[PDB]
Amino acid sequence: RDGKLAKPRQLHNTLWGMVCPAETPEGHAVGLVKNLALMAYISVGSQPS
Amino acid sequence: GAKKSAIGQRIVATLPYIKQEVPIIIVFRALGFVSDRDILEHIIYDFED
Amino acid sequence: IGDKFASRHGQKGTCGIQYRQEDMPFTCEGITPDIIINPHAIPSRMTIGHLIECLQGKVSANKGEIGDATPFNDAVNVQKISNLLSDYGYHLRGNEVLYNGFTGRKITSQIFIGPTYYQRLKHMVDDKIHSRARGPIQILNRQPMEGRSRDGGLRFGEMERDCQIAHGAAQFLRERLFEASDPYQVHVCNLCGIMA
Amino acid sequence: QKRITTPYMTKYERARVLGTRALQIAMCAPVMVELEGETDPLLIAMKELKARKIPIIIRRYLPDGSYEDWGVDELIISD
Amino acid sequence: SGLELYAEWKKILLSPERVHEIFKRISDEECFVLGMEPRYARPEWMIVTVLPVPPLSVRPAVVMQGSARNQDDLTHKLADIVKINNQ
Amino acid sequence: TVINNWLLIEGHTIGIGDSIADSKTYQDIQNTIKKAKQDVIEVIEKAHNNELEPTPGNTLRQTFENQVNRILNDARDKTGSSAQKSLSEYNNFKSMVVSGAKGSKINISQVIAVVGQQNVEGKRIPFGFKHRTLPHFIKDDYGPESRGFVENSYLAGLTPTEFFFHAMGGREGLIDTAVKTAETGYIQRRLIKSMESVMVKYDATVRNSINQVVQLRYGEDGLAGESVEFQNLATLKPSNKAFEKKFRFDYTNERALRRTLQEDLVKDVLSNAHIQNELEREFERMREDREVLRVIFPTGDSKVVLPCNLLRMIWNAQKIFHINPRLPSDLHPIKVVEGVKELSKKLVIVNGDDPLSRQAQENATLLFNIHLRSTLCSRRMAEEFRLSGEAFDWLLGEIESKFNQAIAHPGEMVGALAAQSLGEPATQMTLNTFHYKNVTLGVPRLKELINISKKPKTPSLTVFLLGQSARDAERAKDILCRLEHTTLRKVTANTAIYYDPNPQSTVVAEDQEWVNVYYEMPDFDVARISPWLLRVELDRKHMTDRKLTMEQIAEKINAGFGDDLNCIFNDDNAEKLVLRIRIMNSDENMDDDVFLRCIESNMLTDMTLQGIEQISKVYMHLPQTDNKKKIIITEDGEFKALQEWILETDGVSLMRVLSEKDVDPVRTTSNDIVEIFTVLGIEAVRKALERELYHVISFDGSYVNYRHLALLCDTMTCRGHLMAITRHGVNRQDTGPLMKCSFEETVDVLMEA
Amino acid sequence: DDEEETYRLWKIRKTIMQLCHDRGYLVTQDELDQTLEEFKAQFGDKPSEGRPRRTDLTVLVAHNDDPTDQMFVFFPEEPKVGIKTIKVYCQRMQEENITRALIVVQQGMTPSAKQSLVDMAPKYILEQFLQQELLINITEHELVPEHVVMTKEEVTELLARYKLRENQLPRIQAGDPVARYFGIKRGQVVKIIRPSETAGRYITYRLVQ
Amino acid sequence: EVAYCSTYTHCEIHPSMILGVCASIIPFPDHNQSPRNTYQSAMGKQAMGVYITNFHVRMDTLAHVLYYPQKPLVTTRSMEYLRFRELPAGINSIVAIASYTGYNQEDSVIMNRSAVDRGFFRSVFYRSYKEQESKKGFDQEEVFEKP
Ligand SMILES: [Zn+2]
Repeated sequence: RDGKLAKPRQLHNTLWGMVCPAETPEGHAVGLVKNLALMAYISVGSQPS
Repeated sequence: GAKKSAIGQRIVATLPYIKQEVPIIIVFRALGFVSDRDILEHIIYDFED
Repeated sequence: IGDKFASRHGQKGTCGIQYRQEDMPFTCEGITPDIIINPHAIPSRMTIGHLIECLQGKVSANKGEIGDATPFNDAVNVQKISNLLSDYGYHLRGNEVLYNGFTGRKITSQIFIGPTYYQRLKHMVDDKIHSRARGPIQILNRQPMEGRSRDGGLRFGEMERDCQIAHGAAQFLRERLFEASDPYQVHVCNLCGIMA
Repeated sequence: QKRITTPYMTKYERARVLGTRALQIAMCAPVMVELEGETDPLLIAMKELKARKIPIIIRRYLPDGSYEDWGVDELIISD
Repeated sequence: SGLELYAEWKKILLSPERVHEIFKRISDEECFVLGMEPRYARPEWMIVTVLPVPPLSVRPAVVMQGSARNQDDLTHKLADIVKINNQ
Repeated sequence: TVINNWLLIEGHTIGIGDSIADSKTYQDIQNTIKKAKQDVIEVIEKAHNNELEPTPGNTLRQTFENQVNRILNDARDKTGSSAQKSLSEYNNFKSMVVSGAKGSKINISQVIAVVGQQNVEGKRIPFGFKHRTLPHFIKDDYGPESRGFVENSYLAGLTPTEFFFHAMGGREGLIDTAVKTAETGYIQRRLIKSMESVMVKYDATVRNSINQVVQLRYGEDGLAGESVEFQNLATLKPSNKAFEKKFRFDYTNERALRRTLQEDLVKDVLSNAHIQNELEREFERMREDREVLRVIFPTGDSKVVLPCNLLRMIWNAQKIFHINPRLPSDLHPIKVVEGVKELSKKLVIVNGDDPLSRQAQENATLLFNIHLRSTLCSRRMAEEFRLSGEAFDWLLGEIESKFNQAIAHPGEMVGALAAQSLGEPATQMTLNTFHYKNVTLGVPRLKELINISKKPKTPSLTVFLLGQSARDAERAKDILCRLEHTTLRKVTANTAIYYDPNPQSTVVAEDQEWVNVYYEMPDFDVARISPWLLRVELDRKHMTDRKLTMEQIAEKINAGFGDDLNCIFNDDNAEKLVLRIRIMNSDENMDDDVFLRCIESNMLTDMTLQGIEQISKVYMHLPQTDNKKKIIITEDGEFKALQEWILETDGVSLMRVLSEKDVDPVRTTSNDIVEIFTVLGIEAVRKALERELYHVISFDGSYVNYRHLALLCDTMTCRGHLMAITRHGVNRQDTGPLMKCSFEETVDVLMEA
Repeated sequence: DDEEETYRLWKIRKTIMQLCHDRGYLVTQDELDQTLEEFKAQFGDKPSEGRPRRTDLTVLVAHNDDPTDQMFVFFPEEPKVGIKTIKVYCQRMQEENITRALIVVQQGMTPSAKQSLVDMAPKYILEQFLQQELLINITEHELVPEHVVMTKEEVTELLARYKLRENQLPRIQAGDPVARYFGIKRGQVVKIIRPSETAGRYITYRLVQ
Repeated sequence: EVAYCSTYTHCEIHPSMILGVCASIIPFPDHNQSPRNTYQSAMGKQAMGVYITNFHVRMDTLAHVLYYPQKPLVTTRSMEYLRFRELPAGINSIVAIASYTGYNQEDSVIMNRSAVDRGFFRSVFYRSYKEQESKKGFDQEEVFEKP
């Protein structure tokens, strides 16, 4: 949490529907706990053969 | 800049399970491909630039 | 009096007094408001969506249908929702004329009233309240501990041990720090400073 | 003697005195001005200060080590 | 080294008793020169011969509500020394 | 209670009815927004066509930004003007702002106008997706709305693209609320240990625990800061002609005196020179006073925080005694002059008869006293206030009661109180002052001051140009570069090591023409010529600013390695200014080619063509603000500001920087404390730190009375060495073991004790 | 430039004189005001290939109050400093029989030489100022308050009024630039008088250690 | 039209599905300030309401049901997806933005004693307590009995 800089917490533009922008906790965990948007779907994993 | 010998801007590669940093050409040679030409085309594909 | 209640638009507020139906502002058809949120809170924070849902809920209540407020519906500019409210007979923009309950005289400015969803936060005063006086003490260090009733008191930490020096109040500091937490008298030898 | 200290009472000596005089009255001490419908030790004693009559003398130790000793009557009531 | 000091002019661990003896011979004036004040501090006083045992209060006995008397941990240290010291 | 009852009979309520606006304004605002889209599109084409010009001391990309940010910022404000104008006298939003209880003029704008540009890190939402800001836009898009401007107002609602941007813009605020929360007690908790026990001991010497005198009289004036209010001095600013005209009590007009004063005094004032002399000496004392004040407050501020407010008191007195201002006076003018002296003898911060204790009282109250003399002066009292005798008496008495009562109370913990008072704004200031080059302020800068860590984010020394040079940038610019460090890399155009066995070999003919001139007098070429030699090209555009001369380059290159390097300058007129440098001809008379490659690198790096090495960048801004304009007392006796170039530079080397000619060595100071101690001494550090803290608590608009400022800036610089006062800095201290058992070494210090 | 060296030297000397007038050594206002062109006329166009000799800038003056005590400024012609050269000056001083003297070391000195200056600890006290430092009159810079010095007698009176043991007084270390410029020594109180806004002039007396 | 582009490969299903399972309970989020919406998702992690429908057999510590949870009159279209007309977390209140006696200043709501008496926001605070019989002692048994 306490790296002096706050690079990761700032919302990067690549969270367009990947993460809900509004939902961020307030405290020592600011912008380091994010919640998924309603339609995301993390890949389960396949074999590329 | 310090010293680092006459050579400067040297590509250098840390690797897994080593002690001191290893010069890159050496690692390539050690994997093999001793011919200095082979090492060059394996990195820079076109010699035109 | 004290329990947090909060709307869906970011405004959180504990109750300050409760009053009975008779001594509360009343509409001219008898509709006394069950919650009277302050006007000052909305400006600086700009939740001008709480006031739009206040208008739409009134439109929805008189037209009997759940009113949709999808983030972007295009069929809900503030004006279009308002013109529907006007037919039912209210001020196109939500205001209604209320009358002071205690005196009966019409409050000059027309109060904005309406229906808005309110969520009752879990936090309650009973959980928060703590009080202590001659309370249970830990025998090993003789400084206050906690038994039943939340009798573990607050702590005079260094920050508040320092406003007291600034105010210049030594005796409160001596009382809060010594008398209040660990008052002991020990008999000491004078020639040697060892205990007796 | 040579009093070098200010004539006026200090903001904090009007507090320890009002309080000290009060523990005396509560403990049954004699009073030094008329008290009418008044049973509260601080009100009985804040009244005495108004009249410059409390029985106490204030040892203002100077920084070097000498105790100048002004008395309630001489000190000017700052309030 | 760790708990023992060995002196080589011939290299031997230094006896606490012997070092205690040396400090017993130590001059008060020299101790004042050393900077220690003799009245409240003596080099001879420094070596430990009698272990102060703190009073029962500083090492209280926690009976956990009638289960039994769990001994305070510090008591354990005092206890081992006694068993070993006696033997 | 009464105004709450009035709210019951009237009420206040904000409603959607107040966030809607008249169609004229709703369309009028659109037209201003349409213009932005048009104008921004002009900037894009002008740059897209390369027509756009570069700007002084700025990169082209930055210029696009400086220009686009201008067009967008006006648009928020202009659409801002039309919106506020429409709200009536009943709009609820407006009443809350005008009262000041809640809301802001910008808030009203965001709810009826244009939310305005959204930004992250003091820029526009950055390209995060390769060359785009969100997927929907096409690549390389510099459109204002796409980059971050959220044109839609809150009532209209934000399109999905802008909603995301607005969130990014808020995230930084929620990231700040957490950075602000932790530093809440950091500064005071450390400082209080250092100002733990300064008290105003009974003889007023503010003294620490050992009884050492940190400040001789509290705050230098002896007045505790609660009863002191800001007043206008009234004599420093006025012109010399005025100073006589306003205060003088001329005994010449007679008729004027007739209207102003009762006749009985009138004849005597004409009659007694002794009365008249006091008046002339009186004005004379003030003439002397203006002179002292002019130096004491040099810039021209007239605001002081001196004690009892004479102006209000005169007014109050006018009412209590019911003076009527249209009729003649009863106060003998002389009564005033003696009366003022009588007050002056009575008000005493210090009370010692001997000299050394009589000098100090004069020093301490010089400002208040000069004010008493200016405000209560008779010419003025007789004319402007027209007070009467019974009333003058209440006034002198009252000034004395307040002044005597303002003295600080002995036994006050002034030290502990000062540390907390400074801490409150320390929390208020911004996280790093990127925005309001970069200035570091807030709790990070306040930290650099609390524990003296030399390294700063922006070590910088302002430079005040000595004189004639500042008026004309041409002299200024050369000096500006003269200080700046420059080396071959900056002016180098190209380097080479072609092999030339003989001078006439001349692998390149262009070199041959002047090579022939060198070959015409090939002195020492007889020893040899490098078979392989280095040829160096440079570009005049870089050279021109430096106003560099090849001869200079040549002498210095020669001056260093030695004759081992030999070069002949190319013709200056020749566009391809080149330096052909070869190793010592006797050396030609380890491989030289390889030696040259190393030589080239070292040479390129350490040329030190001109200027002190550490300073790396100099920016020059003429100061539009009155903050640093040279302010001179003019011949007629006036304060006026002269606009003169000032050179702000990074790095710190005061000795040489001050050493350089035309750098006024009187007003040029570092922004860094360590440098000041080393070259100007501890006493300068004490005046400098006050300036450093004052800059920090001025950005807010906050005020802290000087009293608190001096004590932190004197306790710290007290034992003679700057002391870090972070827990580590004062961790070493003169304290009893119980006091030094206060910090983690409790077991160890005591055993030693 | 050689002309630059003249410019630099003129200035170094110019301030050097002022120090003495301030330190209480007797100096003519004319000498303090000698203009650079006058300096050129007096000493020559350039030390290098010119009349200035890097020597003769050296001067001896005595307190305006007392002619018996004199101080000799020595600008070593040698840019680097060798102790023997100082010893030569020391011998010159032994003849002068005046203890006070100063050395304008141009750049650097043998470490042994510095100890050697301490070696004559109470003999012919001499002080070293780096040439660079003397270029600018620190006492005229804005942040520097106008330090003044006190006689031993005044020190006693000050202690009495405030009943202060000297250790309690605020402390200024001798090495600091201002002290050397006023030639301070341990145990001597230099008062500092400064304008301050709340009052007017607050004069803070600081002892040295 | 004068298209920003003509090569669009993919178009989004509805843009209001870029918001999660607790900012979809908020209507008009764009109209409100963004920090206020974040604060409200935090407040939602606080509001009570019926937890799950087997409240009667579950027995967790600290669980509060509410007497009359009501579906909101103004509903975001995507609330249905998250079972909210089955497990609502509050009651529509005739709220009235006004300044009355003063007790409503600084984020304080006045409230009707009569309505909190007809059931508005009545709740039960279940708190489970568990004691385990221990036979740790060789002879020590924590049996269950009426002392
Ligand atoms: Zn004893």
